[PDB]
Amino acid sequence: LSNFIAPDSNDPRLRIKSRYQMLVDGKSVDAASGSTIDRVSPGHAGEVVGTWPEASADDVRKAVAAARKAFDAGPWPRMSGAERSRLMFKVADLILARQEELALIESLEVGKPIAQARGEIGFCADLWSYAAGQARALEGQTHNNIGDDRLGLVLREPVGVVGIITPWNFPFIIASERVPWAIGSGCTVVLKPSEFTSGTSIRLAELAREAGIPDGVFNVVTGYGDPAGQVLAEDPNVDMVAFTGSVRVGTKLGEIAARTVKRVGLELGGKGPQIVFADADLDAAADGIAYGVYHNAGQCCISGSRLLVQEGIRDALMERLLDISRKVAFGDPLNERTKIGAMISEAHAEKVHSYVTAGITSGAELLLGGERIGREAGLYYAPTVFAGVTPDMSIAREEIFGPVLSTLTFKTADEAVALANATEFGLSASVWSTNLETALQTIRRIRAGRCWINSVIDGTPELPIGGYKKSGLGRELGRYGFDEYSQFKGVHVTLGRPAPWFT
Amino acid sequence: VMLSNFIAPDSNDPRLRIKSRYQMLVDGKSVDAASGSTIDRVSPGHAGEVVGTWPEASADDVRKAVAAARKAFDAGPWPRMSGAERSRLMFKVADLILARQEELALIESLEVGKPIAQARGEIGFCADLWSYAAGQARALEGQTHNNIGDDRLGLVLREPVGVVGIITPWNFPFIIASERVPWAIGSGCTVVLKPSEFTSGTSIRLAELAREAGIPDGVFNVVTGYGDPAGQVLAEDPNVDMVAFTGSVRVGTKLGEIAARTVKRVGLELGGKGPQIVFADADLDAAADGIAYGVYHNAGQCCISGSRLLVQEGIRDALMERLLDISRKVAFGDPLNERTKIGAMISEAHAEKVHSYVTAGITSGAELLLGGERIGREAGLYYAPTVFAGVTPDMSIAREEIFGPVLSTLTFKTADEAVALANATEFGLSASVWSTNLETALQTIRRIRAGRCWINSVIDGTPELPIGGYKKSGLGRELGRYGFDEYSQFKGVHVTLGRPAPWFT
Amino acid sequence: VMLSNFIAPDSNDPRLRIKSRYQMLVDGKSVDAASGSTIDRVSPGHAGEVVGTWPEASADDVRKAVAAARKAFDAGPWPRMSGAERSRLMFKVADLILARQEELALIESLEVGKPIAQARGEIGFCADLWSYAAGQARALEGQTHNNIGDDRLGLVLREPVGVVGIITPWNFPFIIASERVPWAIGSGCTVVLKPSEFTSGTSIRLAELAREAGIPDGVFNVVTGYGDPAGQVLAEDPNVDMVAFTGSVRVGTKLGEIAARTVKRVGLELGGKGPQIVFADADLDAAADGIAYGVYHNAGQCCISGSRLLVQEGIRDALMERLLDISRKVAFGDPLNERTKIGAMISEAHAEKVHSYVTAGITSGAELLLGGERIGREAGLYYAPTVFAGVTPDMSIAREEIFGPVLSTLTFKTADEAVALANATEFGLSASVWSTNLETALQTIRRIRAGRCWINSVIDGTPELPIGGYKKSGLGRELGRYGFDEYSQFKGVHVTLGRPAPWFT
Amino acid sequence: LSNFIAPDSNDPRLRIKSRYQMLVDGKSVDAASGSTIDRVSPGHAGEVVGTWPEASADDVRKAVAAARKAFDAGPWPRMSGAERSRLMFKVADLILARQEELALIESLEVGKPIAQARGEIGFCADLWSYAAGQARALEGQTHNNIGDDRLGLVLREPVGVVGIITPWNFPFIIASERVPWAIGSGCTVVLKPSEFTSGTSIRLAELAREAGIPDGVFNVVTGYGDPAGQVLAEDPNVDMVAFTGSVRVGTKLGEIAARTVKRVGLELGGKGPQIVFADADLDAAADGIAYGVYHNAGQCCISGSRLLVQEGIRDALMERLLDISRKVAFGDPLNERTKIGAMISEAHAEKVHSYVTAGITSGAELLLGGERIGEAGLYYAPTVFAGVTPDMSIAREEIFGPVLSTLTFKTADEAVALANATEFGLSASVWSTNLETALQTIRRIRAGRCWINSVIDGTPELPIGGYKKSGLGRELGRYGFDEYSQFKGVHVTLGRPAPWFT
Ligand SMILES: [Ca+2]
Repeated sequence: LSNFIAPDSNDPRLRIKSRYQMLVDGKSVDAASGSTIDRVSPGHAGEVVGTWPEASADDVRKAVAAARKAFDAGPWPRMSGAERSRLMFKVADLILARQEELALIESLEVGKPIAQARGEIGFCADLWSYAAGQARALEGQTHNNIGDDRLGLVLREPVGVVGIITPWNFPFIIASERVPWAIGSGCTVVLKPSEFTSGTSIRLAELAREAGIPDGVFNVVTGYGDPAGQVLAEDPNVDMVAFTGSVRVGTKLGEIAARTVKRVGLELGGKGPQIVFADADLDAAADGIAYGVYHNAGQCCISGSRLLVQEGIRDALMERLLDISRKVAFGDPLNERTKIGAMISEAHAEKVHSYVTAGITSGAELLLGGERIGREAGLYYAPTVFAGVTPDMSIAREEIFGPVLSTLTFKTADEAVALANATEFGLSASVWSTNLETALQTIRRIRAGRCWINSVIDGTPELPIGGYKKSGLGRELGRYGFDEYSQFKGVHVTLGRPAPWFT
Repeated sequence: VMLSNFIAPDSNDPRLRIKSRYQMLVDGKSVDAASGSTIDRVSPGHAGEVVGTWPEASADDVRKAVAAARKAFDAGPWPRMSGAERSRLMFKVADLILARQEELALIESLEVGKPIAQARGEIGFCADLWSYAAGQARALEGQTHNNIGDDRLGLVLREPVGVVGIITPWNFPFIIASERVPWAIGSGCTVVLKPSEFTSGTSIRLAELAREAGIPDGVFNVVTGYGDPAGQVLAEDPNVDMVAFTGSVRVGTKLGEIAARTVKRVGLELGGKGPQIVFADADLDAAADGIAYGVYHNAGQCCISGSRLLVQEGIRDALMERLLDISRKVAFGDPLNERTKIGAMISEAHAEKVHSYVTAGITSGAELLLGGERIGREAGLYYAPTVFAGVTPDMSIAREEIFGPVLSTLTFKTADEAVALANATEFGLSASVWSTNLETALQTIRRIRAGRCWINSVIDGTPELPIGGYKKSGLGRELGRYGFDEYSQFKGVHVTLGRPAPWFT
Repeated sequence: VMLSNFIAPDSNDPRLRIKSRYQMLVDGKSVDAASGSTIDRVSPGHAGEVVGTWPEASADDVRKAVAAARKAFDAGPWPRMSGAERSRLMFKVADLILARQEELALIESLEVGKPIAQARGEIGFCADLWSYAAGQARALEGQTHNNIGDDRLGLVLREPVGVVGIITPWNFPFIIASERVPWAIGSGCTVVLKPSEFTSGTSIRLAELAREAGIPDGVFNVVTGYGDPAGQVLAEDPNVDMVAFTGSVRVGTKLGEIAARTVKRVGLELGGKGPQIVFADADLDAAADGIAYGVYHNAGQCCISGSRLLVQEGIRDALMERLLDISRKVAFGDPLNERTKIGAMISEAHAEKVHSYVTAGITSGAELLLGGERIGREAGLYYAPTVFAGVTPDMSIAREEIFGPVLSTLTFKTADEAVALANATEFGLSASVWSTNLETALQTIRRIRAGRCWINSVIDGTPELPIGGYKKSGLGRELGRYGFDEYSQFKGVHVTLGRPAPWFT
Repeated sequence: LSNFIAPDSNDPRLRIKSRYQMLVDGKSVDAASGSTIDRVSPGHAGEVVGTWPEASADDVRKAVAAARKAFDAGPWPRMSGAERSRLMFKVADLILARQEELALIESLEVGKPIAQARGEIGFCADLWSYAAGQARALEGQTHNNIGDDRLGLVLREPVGVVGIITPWNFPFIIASERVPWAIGSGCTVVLKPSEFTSGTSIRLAELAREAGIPDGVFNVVTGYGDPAGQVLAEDPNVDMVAFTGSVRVGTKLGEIAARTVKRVGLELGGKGPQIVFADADLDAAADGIAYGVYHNAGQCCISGSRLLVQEGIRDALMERLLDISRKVAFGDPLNERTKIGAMISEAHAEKVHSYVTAGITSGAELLLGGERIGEAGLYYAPTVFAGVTPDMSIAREEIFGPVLSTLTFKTADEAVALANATEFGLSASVWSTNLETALQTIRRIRAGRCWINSVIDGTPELPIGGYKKSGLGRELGRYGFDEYSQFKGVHVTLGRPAPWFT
């Protein structure tokens, strides 16, 4: 393919073969067993780019005890909001001081284009900064009007020990969307990144240490899903599990956590529509459609995976979309020109292709792609577009998590809302229209937590994120995330004595 | 042994003659179960008197109620009405509650075994819960962010959760329905309310009041029956968006587990083992009254009960003396008597469970100072006011929720010890601190891990403030402005006015 | 000329028989001025009909009212009541407003010259204002700061400002009282209400309804009289904490300067020159109706009037044709007729001033398309619906607030031009944008410097949202949650539990 | 008096004069006329330590014009919250980087002990940091429940151009309590510091320039009260005046501002009481009373200028207070050991002594101090009166010197009535270990800035301002942003409304 950029396994940066340790109670540690996991660069076949411990259940429980002691006995929850804030600002500063190093790690472990990784690192420094600024102003309420003899207080307090589990598609970003709100709320944390992508999360805990946030406030453990996931969800000393990843894994940890009334925060998958009306800015919308589906090679929960297009502009929109799709640079994650990088693993690329196969067998019309590219060099899947998709097809309903767009048409705004909502998911949606009523009413009527008008993907630390329906529980970011990691205590204070019950 | 503060029930009372029959309310219609099967409620206060009958719903009966709520949410006017419109209808329900206060109070008394004077006050409180919620429902807001770039506007829109299943317990039927329903429907939600098999009368009447007020069909449905199938159905049905459960930790955890299978939102309000901490500098007469109130309110069948007394050494004797004086005199017994302050146990199984905890406390070596037996066995279900002393944290009576009129007393020396003892529980619903000292009262209350706290008071709260638990006592916050967030979804919208900068470049 | 849309006053209407003598209300008592002097109101719709009389207060009469509010606040129970207690009393007032709706609507119609159907809708809206405020009054909060050191607790307490003097205009007497009084007394304040010399009847009735509801003596007092002495007394008296004035910029600025002499808080809601901007892509029929409504509502005697039409060149003729068709047909005249949409000028002095502006517009070279004279001169005070075209922004009719049914039309080519024209005013009260385009509707409204904005609508607002002006149109915000902050003080408390670190070593 | 630290005439830092210029539209400039004003350092022999321009009315109008253009046409208000915030954090960093330079200027110009000044500058860096964090999170409301065809928006916008006038007693702190909340809201500013104490304010504007804040966002002009005061209150291009200083000057500016409906924020004087109950921590309270009245030599609006003591701890308290009063190092502002600095001017030092003599002739009991001290420097001895009664001038009027008025009370109810018998309502402290006494007494005092078992020390997190004649509006915390914002209510109809004409 003309737009494919082949990698160069001779890149000097591939010779750095970083080895990492877990960080538990301030100390960098191996697994008791000494076992390790290697990460092979998905963009560069056979090139080992990271190794970290494979934790046992007991290794993870030690991380929990460190977080527990840090919360029960340590200074962190006792400090002022301002003191907590100053330390978190130092982490934000260190993230920028190490931007190049951190972006390289993400690119190599995830297969993320390096330019995209570099931008994500800077956005993470901004997340830490936002949260640091808000951490000191966290408040509760006074009720000075419940009777002269009484005063009502609602006090904000930390939930306690939070286990945070993060996925392979946006490792650093997801840690930075969770950890700062949790510890900023006065919580202590055990972070468990994906077995594929633990490098930047270990570095992040090491930066917090260098900052230096007290021992055991921010711990990181590494390993496969099974030990760590079960442990954090059932350990008595963990007060909350904040999970980000698939519905399948989310619901399992959710069921486990419910056994002991553990608070649960879930950010899960979706099948996000972009609705393009006939009066949209056609060039802006076409570019947004491509961005929505190809960003992170479509390995994105807020991907625009369904394109719902009004009948009258379907042809003009498809033409512009295919043109972008044929020209957009994909391949080598280390090339500064690359816009779309590698699939995370062979099993995942296989999953994506199997949906492309089901699409074809369903009768949907393949317009572009639908095959692996540069198979010898690494894991790459072609930009893929289906037309003629109907709502019943498995490709219109299930989350593919690859660069695969399903196109459906509609005639009226009412039909478009009905199609957008005919999903068990409810994470994201975009509406493209220049019409005040169409844009606002459509967005108001779609059951999705993360919405956009005349845009896609790009958000701000200032606004809350989360899903409706099966795409999640709770709300992160903005001021909302602090409520996720806080308990609220209602206090009825009687000054003097109450009226007696026994007369 | 007969106690002179026991008010014997009168089998003769005319109010027992009325054998009230009730129907479910689904999509505006009063309906029997498909099967025609019913459950009777015998008054716990008055042996053998049936005082209520209602349908035994099947799973399909419940799914039909879910379907009605689903339709009212997806196609009906309720979530598309203005907050003001919803608010006016909810005020009309509040006014109807007041209008029917004596009728409602009598039902609650007969079905729960609640003293009639307490039930009367509760019904008044419920009208107030409805009024508070109605006034707040129209003011519910989200946020604008007008500072995220000239080309962009940030919106956070508040919307309803959708269809909410609400399961309420036997101890405060009308109150808990009034703490949940108005916040859920005020947020634009529609509801299927499932009250306890023992105590469905006032909850059916509440749904009939909403219909009488003009609330659209399917917004507020009520089904009746045993714990299951309703519990399972609400937790598993794909058309239910959220389950709001109030009851035991045991049942709550199980419904939570089921609900998690489909990523269902869950609100839980569960049991506790609430401590009241009395310092040496407390107002002794007020504290002693508060201790009695704390444990005997609702016959101790109360999630926020003061079931543990933690008393500073050496006000111990002076507090105990006052507590025992009150406990000897306080009127318990016949729910229909206006003088009764403490009523009946909900059921024979429950009364045996309470007595089993008492016997366990004895075998543990705790000192029984008062009570510890059934009273008027032939007349109804009554348990004497009971006080244990010399309880140590390891005993089952110090740890487990008894849910009877049974106090466990433990002493401490220092504030720090009081805090450690208070937090030495898997529960965290409620706590009270009694002290005249600024630093002790406030630092102690700040350090206790419980969601519902009191200083120099106990039990009585306000619609204005949030309620909920820490640890195993609950998930989420109800009441005040908080309850509306429990029944809302928040939608974050990034609005580009014009066009974004192109990605392909 | 006789217009066929003019409804001539019917002097045989039996409602014109009603004579009404009102008294001031101070410290719970209905009272005359010490002098016995009174002021009559002649109906502006019906020549020679005397429809109300009320006292002409002396400076000393007003100080007595101030002293009653002072006593009510300093010693009486109102500010010490719970929010819930105040709320219940305010809901009773809202209920009374509805119970007396027809009575109140008639008073407003007769005294103001307001069409009876409009007056009736306003009274209903006022009942909703009182209900909204009553709902919110009980939930008012401050903040806790639990994160400023383990040894400290931060509290922000909300408290009432105290005694508030409220001065209201003749154009919307009941509405403005109802947008101010409930927010003030709901905050725990006590008030002295001073309505216009022309229109005191509904305001005295409102104070009488508060008394009837059981609001404590001295919480809500009303005095009547000319602009001064009342205005000067309220703005200079040491026992007044705040003046909330609504009326002309000239009077507000003067009261503002006087009040500043003693650091007295001031809320001002003043006049405007509000534009409606109609873009080529607007819904033309809707925009045309909204233009008519914007300028003719209350006979244009309205601070939020759309007194300037800024219309995009391409649709100027189509919009004008629709606007003039409505303007030829719309019923104006007899305020007592149910068909009337536009009523009387408030006074002969006001009608002359309105005509003075129209004559100035003609001399400036503006094109008179419609109206521009008095109608039914013998029967009452009526001014014809009036439209000017070809208005340029240097003309006195583009710049000054006319306060009659007189529209000034100017054209523009681009949104940027429309914004600059809209903002080329010293005023900043209201503005409307009509457009079907997302970007131009929202970007235009974000760029216009006015506090009360509308898209694709005009005039009609909600109690839920705040109101007030930019620039010379006002100071402060009323309504929604904002009005409570206007009548509250916030007390920041740094609480040290135990001992701070010593300053002296 | 052996607690006096005599000023060292030879300290070299007294010889290092500094000259400053105004800063307008990013440019450092002298007055059009070239005229300047000097400042003599009040703790020392007539040593000139600062000079800055004497502005004309036209100079101030140009500063307003620069702010106006910066707001109407420049990037500042159109920037995201995040972008403004990043620039404000850079100013916070610069303040810390220049801490010692700034502390010395404040010490030299106002007569403030250098250890106090050091802490103050540190605190100002924190004020800027807090404000910078909060600026990006400012929000309005959506009302999504006012009918299916409608959407309510409340949009927060900047008020526009703000004139900020600051006093001689805390020049850097008050600039740092106002400017960051104003520019953080999207506003542009013209700062006018006192003629006595312009040095740190000019440096602050230059730090903002150095940080990269756009030209015209933060301007600083210097000179006497007028013409700057009049111009800021009268210029139609100014949208708001934020004034801090005396009731007398505040009320006059407020009157002028009212003539054109100009928004005004006022932070004025006080007569703050500290209430000490019999159950208070005696040692902490005694130390608190001394702090309260002697901080900044009593030249403080939040001074505990009245002591209200419960009969029966009166004598044990008075003993502790006098012991402290006699040992506390006062004098040379340049000494690291000094706790109490110099008076501001000769005219002010004399005003303080005049109140002291008027307190003597009223019948009050002088227990300590009451004398001017020095020949080279303006100073006043720690002064404690007993037996003061509500009606005496020293009980009613703001002295603004290190002069305590002591009154006794029997009950909490009398303590409250005594605390509230003032036209002021800026601050109050309550000392008690009793839950009900501490909280009910604080709830009943009509004052905006309150303390329990503490005095003086506050946080950026919490709002400040006065009741009664002590001010209008609320600064700091989240409240200060509302002071510099306008709120725009929008009823948005999607599609079309129901027609009026049917
Ligand atoms: Ca007549």
